[PDB]
This record gives sequence, C-alpha cells and structure tokens, in this order.
Amino acid sequence: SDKKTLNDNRSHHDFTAGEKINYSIETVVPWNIANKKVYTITDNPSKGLIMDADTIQIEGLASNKYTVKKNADNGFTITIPAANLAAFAGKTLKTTVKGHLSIEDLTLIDTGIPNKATAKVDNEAHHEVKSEEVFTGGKKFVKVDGSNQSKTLAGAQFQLVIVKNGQVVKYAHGNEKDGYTFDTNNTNVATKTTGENGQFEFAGLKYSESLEAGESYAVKEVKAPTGYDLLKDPVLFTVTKDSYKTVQAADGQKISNTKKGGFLP
Ligand code: NA
Ligand code: NA
Repeated sequence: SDKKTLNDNRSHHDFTAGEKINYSIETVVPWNIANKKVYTITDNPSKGLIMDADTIQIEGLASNKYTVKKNADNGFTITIPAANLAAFAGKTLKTTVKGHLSIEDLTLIDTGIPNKATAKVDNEAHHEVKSEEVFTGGKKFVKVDGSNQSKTLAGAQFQLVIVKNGQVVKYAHGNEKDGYTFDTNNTNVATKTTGENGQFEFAGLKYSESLEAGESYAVKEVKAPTGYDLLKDPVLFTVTKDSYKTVQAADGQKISNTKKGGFLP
C-alpha cells in the first residue's frame, strides 16, 4: 500500500531551519489505470514544513508527463493524465521530493512535524500517508550584570556562531523563518539585540549532537550594553530536545557582563 518515508538514517530527526529534508512517496497505480482519467498526488505538510516543489522527481516518468502546482498550505499537487501511467498499471510509483522547516510560530519549536500525502484515482482517494516527524530546537538567553545577576541589560547585540578548536569557525546567516546558513563570511551575521528585560534567543537550530565533530554553538557579543565592557570571548551553549520550549524566556541561560569606565565627550 502507499507510504511516505523520511529518508534520514539517524535515531534523532532534528534539523535546522532551511536544511533540506529528503522524502520518498510511494503510491500504488491500479491495474485499470488506463481506463481512468487522472491520477493525483497531494502533499499536505504539517505547519512548519515547506515542500520544495522544484525538487519533485518521479522514477520512470519525465517532467513533461505531469503537472506540479504549489498550494497555499506550502505543499503541492501532482496531476498525471491516466494514459501517461499505462506502463505502471499494478505497480508502485515512486516520487522523491525535498522539504525544509520554516518557523513562523515559535510554539512549533520542540514539536514533531510530519509530512502527509494522499493519492487519488479519478475521485477515489487512497488513505492519507504520513512520514516520521522532524523536530527543530532552540536556546534562550538573558544578558545580566555579572556581580548582580538579577539586573537585566538592554542594548547588547549577539551573533550566532560555531566554535571549534578554540576559534570561531562559522557565522550564521538568516533566521528561523527564512532559514539559516553557516559559513566563513563574517558579514550579515544573524544577530539579536536585547531590550530592558535582557532577553534574546535563537530558535530553529538542530541539536548540538548533530553538529560536526568538535563543533559547538556559541553566541558572540558584538555590542555591549551601556556602561559595560564588550565580552572578549564567545559564550558556548547546547541545544537538546526540549531546551527551548521548557523554559520561559526570563529563565534563559544567563550571560554575565562587567562594568566599564566611560569616556569624556
Ligand atoms: Na508516488
Ligand atoms: Na517530517
């Protein structure tokens, strides 16, 4: 019978926003397809998952034999004239496609997000199939005074980076909606600014266990709060299942700052 498979040979199915996720959809083509009019595959991703309609490939069927339409729920419909499937009667059609996570609702962090699809022959639907669920994580932080950790600080700016071997090796770009990329370009870096409550966060990150060997996430201060010294070194953090959703923002990881003298205007 029909199936949709997440192609991910790990015990944990965590992804960073924007990373490609590989799926296979297998749908039965009936014995009598040649006597039908149309074969439809509709993909209905759960909220947070975007299907990349440009990546669809159907084994044994050229792109000029079917139509792909992108839909409002961020999935798609494949429409195949039944005559084009005559050689597939009684066999399984294999469609491959990619998706990616794009988070517009932060309540989706640390929740399982499946893909779903339904094949239909003329008006008669097959049962909906679902893939395994994918997840994305995050981390919350609070900028505070190092000698009075109850005092939260406005105006700090922090970049998201990756450290390895005692150095910053990669800089993040993007965000949990648009997706992240990480490379050696220290410009247009993903940055957050604190308000009076000191809070900031980075959401839509895969778990630290999924980073390359030796890598850690870190946040790098690039503007100090008023009256404080810019930190010398990045601040390491860990992302795990539920590290984001189980803490209120005011209970984020505390980052200490030290006061500094002023200047004469
Ligand atoms: Na298929
Ligand atoms: Na999924």
